Amino acid sequence: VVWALCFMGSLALLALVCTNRIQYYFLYPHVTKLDEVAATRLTFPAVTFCNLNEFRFSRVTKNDLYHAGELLALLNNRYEIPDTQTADEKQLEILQDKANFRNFKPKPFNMLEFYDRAGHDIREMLLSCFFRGEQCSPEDFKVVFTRYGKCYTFNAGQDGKPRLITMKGGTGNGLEIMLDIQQDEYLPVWGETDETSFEAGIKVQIHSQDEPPLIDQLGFGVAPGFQTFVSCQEQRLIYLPPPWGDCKATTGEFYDTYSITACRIDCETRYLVENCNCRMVHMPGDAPYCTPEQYKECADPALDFLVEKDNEYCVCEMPCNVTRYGKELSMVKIPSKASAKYLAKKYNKSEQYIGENILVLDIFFEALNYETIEQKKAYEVAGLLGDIGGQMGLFIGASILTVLELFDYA
Amino acid sequence: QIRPAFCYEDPPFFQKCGAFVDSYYFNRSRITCVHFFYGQCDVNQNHFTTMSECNRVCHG
Amino acid sequence: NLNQFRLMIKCTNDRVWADFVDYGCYCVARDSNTPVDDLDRCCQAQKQCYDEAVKVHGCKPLVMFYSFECRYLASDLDCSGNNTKCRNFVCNCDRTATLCILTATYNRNNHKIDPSRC
Ligand SMILES: N=C(N)NC(=O)c1nc(Cl)c(N)nc1N
Ligand SMILES: N=C(N)NC(=O)c1nc(Cl)c(N)nc1N
Ligand SMILES: N=C(N)NC(=O)c1nc(Cl)c(N)nc1N
Ligand SMILES: *[C@@H]1O[C@H](CO)[C@@H](O)[C@H](O)[C@H]1NC(C)=O
Ligand SMILES: *[C@@H]1O[C@H](CO)[C@@H](O)[C@H](O)[C@H]1NC(C)=O
Ligand SMILES: [Cl-]
Ligand code: NA
Ligand code: NA
Ligand code: NA
Repeated sequence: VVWALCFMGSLALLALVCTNRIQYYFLYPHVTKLDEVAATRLTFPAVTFCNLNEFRFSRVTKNDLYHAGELLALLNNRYEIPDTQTADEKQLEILQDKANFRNFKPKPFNMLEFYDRAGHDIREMLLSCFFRGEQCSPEDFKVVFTRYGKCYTFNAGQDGKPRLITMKGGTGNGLEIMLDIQQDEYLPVWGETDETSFEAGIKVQIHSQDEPPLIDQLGFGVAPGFQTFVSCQEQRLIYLPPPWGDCKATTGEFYDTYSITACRIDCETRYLVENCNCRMVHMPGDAPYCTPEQYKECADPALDFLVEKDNEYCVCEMPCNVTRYGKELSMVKIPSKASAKYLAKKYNKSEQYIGENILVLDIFFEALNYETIEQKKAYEVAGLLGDIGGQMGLFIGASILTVLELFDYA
Repeated sequence: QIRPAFCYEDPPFFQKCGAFVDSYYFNRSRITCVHFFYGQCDVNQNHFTTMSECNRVCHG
Repeated sequence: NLNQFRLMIKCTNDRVWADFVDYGCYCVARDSNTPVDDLDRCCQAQKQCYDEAVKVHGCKPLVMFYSFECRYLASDLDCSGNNTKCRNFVCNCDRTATLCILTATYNRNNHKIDPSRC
């Protein structure tokens, strides 16, 4: 009888091991698997850029200045050129005249229309553009409005345009653009607002076509007076949805592929509508566009707060698919002394102008292979069963046969 | 005191102690309840199986 | 602005914002001379608060944004996170008024009434 005690004494211990394995399975654990994937091709990403200056000086009209002057620190709250004028001679004269509102009658005004008309024009900025040996043009850039205003996306892959592709590492197989940032067109800076900057240049974001830019937060800078090389590495991150993980596949609201940025732009929009009863002109939805006074009084502070300071309003669920681009930047000078005169003549500018306004930007991949990092289910059904039946043989000597035998017996 | 004090606690975002499931927590910045994925780390009680429940108990 | 006020109220009160929107004389942020009761007296000191905000500090309490933290205790409702006098001041006008609302009692018959009474 000592045996039947020992047999069910080994059976008890088997039950414990088995419930452990079952409890583990119902945690739905995951592990992370790293891999390097060699490729014959890569989809070239989308490339969004913005001039750091939001409004062309030569495009600001009396009416513009009337509605938006205070926003841009060109006017005080009395609609007057402030005596804190940190301006040269000619520009003050132009602005004084433009600010003469005596017997002026205000016409309708809209910030979106104002960005669209006054913002820098890709057709003037783009001195040249090449992708993989092929010449590209302003028609290859899609307009996208952002917090910086009127911006441009290369290779947006929208409106049925196919996504461009790279097939080798290195500079020849990417994008090269020459731009004129047009500093003579920069708005005089007479104060500090969210729409003005102390800086000259562009902001750039390299991103998947399935995600909108968030260029004020996640871009990188590029300076005039240099050729900048940006050597990229693609990394693909894959997460599991529930019950294994907490990644979110799609959103059934403003954007139809889910990404952190889509999430943040949704939140920001809901937050502005909720707190200001208006949206900024780059945000999606139906709500009215904030007036310049609303930008100044409510929308700029609310968005600044939400980004910088709020800790709970927006907390975005991780997306199941994330494409990320590691980047190595470096710079050389443009123009050389030997090329300044040539560039000056070619674009009808002085050499000083070329030196202050021209930049070249090269974006390309180091190598074609991309890295993948993936959450894998760590203990599926097949693994649970084969583990249970392996513990049988360890505790009892039980088997798939030994088990079928006890149905013949019973 | 209009809503319980646990309503103001952060839910355990991204923390896994088991299976992830749809849940709802009170967001003290929106002042309303919001969907999230709960992974069984019972760190506090700011998590509900349904939106209405969360809105009933914590909305006020 | 009134979106923040409305949220401050929700932070501390289950009474739907509608019931305050046109109630009495002053609710919400409307002018008059004689308040109908205690609740309407809250709005009064609130309207009185905006009017000082405007005239002394140059705030635009009906347009401007401010932030606030909703806490467990209505009393603990916090305005200290604001980074300017105006945002500080107007946040406090709204904090004062939402607390006052908690003291005062609400007569549905003083809600959306005839203009003659004020
Ligand atoms: N001219 C100013 N007053 N600027 C700021 O106040 C400010 N700027 C920046 Cl960039 C910031 N992150 N927070 C701020 N409060
Ligand atoms: N990002 C921010 N937090 N900015 C400010 O706080 C701020 N900025 C500017 Cl530019 C300004 N004129 N006043 C401010 N209070
Ligand atoms: N711990 C493990 N690695 N188990 C298995 O690999 C496994 N075993 C068995 Cl017996 C099976 N049928 N399927 C499996 N996936
Ligand atoms: C999501 O990941 C899968 C697996 O790698 C991939 O096939 C798919 O293209 C990804 N989704 C997107 C939108 O890229
Ligand atoms: C170039 O020089 C200035 C630039 O505006 C202009 O006045 C002039 O007409 C231009 N000439 C040509 C040939 O483009
Ligand atoms: Cl955000
Ligand atoms: Na284990
Ligand atoms: Na700024
Ligand atoms: Na708040």
